[PDB]
Amino acid sequence: NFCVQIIGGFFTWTPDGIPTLSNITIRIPRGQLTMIVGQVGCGKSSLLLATLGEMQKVSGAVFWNSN
Ligand SMILES: Nc1ncnc2c1ncn2[C@@H]1O[C@H](COP(=O)(O)OP(=O)(O)OP(=O)(O)O)[C@@H](O)[C@H]1O
Repeated sequence: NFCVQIIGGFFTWTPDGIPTLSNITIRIPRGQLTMIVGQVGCGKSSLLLATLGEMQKVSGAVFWNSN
């Protein structure tokens, strides 16, 4: 199974409302070198923090797993 398994990905920073991100569905398996590119401020650092759990997720089905 993919280690980074995200279905909803409704990331947010404000504890009440204000979703910082939504509709994020990524399934990245282990040993998959995936470089991320994008525009300035287009949910890069926020996505990285949400991957480690540093960002509040409102509606997201995440099942973290390893080998
Ligand atoms: N912990 C946080 N709490 C609130 N807002 C945040 C937090 N972390 C990032 N943000 C903001 O949310 C947005 C997400 O942008 P993104 O994650 O792409 O930033 P970035 O990768 O640091 O951008 P840049 O290209 O400017 O370096 C930005 O406006 C950023 O300032």
